[PDB]
Amino acid sequence: KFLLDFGVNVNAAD
Amino acid sequence: KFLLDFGVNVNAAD
Amino acid sequence: GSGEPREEAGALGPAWDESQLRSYSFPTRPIPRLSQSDPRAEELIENEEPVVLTDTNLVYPALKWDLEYLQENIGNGDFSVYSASTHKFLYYDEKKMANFQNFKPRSNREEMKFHEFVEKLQDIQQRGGEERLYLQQTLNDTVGRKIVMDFLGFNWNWINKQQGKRGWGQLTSNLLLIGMEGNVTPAHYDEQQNFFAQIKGYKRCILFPPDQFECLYPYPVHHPCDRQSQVDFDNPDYERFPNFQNVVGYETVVGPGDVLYIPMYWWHHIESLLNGGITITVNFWYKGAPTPKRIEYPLKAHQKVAIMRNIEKMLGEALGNPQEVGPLLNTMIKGRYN
Amino acid sequence: GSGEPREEAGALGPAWDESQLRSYSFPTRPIPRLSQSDPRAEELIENEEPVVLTDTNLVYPALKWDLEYLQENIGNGDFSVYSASTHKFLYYDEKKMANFQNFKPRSNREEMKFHEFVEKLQDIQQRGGEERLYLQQTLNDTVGRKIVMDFLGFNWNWINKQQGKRGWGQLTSNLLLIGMEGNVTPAHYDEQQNFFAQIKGYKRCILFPPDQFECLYPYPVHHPCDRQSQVDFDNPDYERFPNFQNVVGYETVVGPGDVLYIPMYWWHHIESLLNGGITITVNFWYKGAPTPKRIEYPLKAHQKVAIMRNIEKMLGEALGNPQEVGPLLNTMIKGRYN
Ligand SMILES: O=C(O)CNC(=O)C(=O)O
Ligand SMILES: O=C(O)CNC(=O)C(=O)O
Ligand SMILES: [Zn+2]
Ligand SMILES: [Zn+2]
Repeated sequence: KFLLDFGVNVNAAD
Repeated sequence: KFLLDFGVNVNAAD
Repeated sequence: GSGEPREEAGALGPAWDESQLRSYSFPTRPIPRLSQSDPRAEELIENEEPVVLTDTNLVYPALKWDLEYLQENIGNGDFSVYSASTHKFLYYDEKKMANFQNFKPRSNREEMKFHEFVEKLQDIQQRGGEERLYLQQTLNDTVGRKIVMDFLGFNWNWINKQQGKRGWGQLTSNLLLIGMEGNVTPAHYDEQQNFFAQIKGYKRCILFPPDQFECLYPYPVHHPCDRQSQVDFDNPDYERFPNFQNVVGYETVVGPGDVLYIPMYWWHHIESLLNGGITITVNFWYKGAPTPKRIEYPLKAHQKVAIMRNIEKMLGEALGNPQEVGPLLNTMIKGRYN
Repeated sequence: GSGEPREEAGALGPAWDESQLRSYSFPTRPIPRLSQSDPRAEELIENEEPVVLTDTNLVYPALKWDLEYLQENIGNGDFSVYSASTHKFLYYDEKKMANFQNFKPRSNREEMKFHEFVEKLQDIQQRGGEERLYLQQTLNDTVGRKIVMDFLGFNWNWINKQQGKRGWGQLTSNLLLIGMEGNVTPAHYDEQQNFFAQIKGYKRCILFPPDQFECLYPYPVHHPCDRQSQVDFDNPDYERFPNFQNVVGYETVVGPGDVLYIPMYWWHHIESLLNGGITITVNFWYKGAPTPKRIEYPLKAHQKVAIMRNIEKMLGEALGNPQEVGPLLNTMIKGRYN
């Protein structure tokens, strides 16, 4: 549910 | 928030 | 510890003596015994710290209760009775036993009528068997007329005021507890506010504050012994539970007429005094006050205990299987947070 | 490992030789090199496993890019350039540096125009200094007309089909990477799907599957080096990171025209070959496909990684302070789950 959600963080500045 | 919520479990059957 | 035993009125001698107390590895300091009219008692309850109140009259009508009176009047309902071969009556949650098939309890539950309980108890004494019984049943509408009358005569005025002053939720139940001398309920915490009303005989209560979580090693939340300590007080395994060597307890002996406030999340170990006859207690369990709108940082220990319980629950349901909670938590911390 | 070096066409000799590869403590097996028309390549991408595609023409227009061409055409925008005294360019998140004041990075970021970068690079070579630079900048609208034209000539037909076939989200950015020979980006994982398009020079890419989380010891989520491995590949501390002795990697060397699929959550270590000149790469980062409506148990490793990240985040915000995450997690597991 909420726990499975993922972000979009990578080795660069947003 | 959600994490702080508590139950009512005791050493007896509900 | 408990201190000098109290002298019973009319010069009837010491209520009990230290030789009726089991011996343990940790130090204790006494819980205060005070009048319900003492402002210090309100201050302790308000701050969610234990206190023994000596003059509430909370269960005054019940002080005449013994087995004959209860057998004659408590009705024809079923009473849950626990049976063990040891003095330790470790509580286990039946619903969770499916999660852990390798858990076999050391006490068994049996439903019976009150007179059957009195009979088994009478039978054991006659032949000096080692079996131990502990009746634990929530009071319900099936009780007979004189018990209803006694129940109605409890000091509701006083306790209702307490419920209101503390913002607690509803009374969820009254547990009747009848035990044999020497019976122990091992250390555990409950998630409700408890006024423990002693009626017959003497019980030594050893309490530990929520901040001692790290010293008491509760079972996993999904385990049937959720909220109970894994430590065997009689033989503590310091290799698995090293911080049990730092535990310090607040201890007292309650007798007829005393009421002990056991605050929510406080650990308590409860033992009926050796050679003290049967004990009778009625508890009063209340839902705790709602979580406050504004949270003050840093959080209290019992709030952190609540967070940890919820993490364990969430992970069990997210992984689809509670036995995977441990491996994930270890994988989460090894070489990272430790 | 990478295998026998490829022979460049027209008999121009080996593209590289094993002596241009750094030496590490773990075994590796090669990533498959296949045509984009090979069904096995679709099967790998579909199953979120790495593959090197040799003939996509994804960035065909850019293969003519070198510093002079880019300096002449890439515009007057600011380019982020990292500077270090070691070959390792460990990424750090600037926003999180407030959480950990005791973290001082070993590389510094500096904004500059492209010609300034070329100048510093030219200057270092002239006096043989040991300083190392790594330009990493996302392509933006400020680039000049000929770079726009090159960008428009990428093989969008092919990659758009991939984005659609896999259900991925939007293209979030294209990172231009220009490095000095010998530069290393230490092992880390990214939370987006990545098509790594090599343009100039050669890079050795070592990948580890998400299920090796336990062997690679990422920093805490709140730490500036979130998603990077704490293990120093050059000198692994097996006392703190014992399971790094079990790590096994998938490795390859990409050169001009190759495209490497780095699936989301796959660890990757990337090094520009020693004595190989400057390297140029353009990446293509896509948001992963939405979480499926129906979850299949047991979960994939990358789903468990996602769960662990979210537990760490939630606890940081609930405790009011990320430095308390560790103590709570330890208190949660010691003597309970371990
Ligand atoms: O009296 C006992 O043996 C046990 N009682 C409790 O744990 C309680 O009232 O919360
Ligand atoms: O090329 C490098 O040195 C690093 N690149 C990445 O981590 C990436 O593209 O996800
Ligand atoms: Zn209890
Ligand atoms: Zn990366």
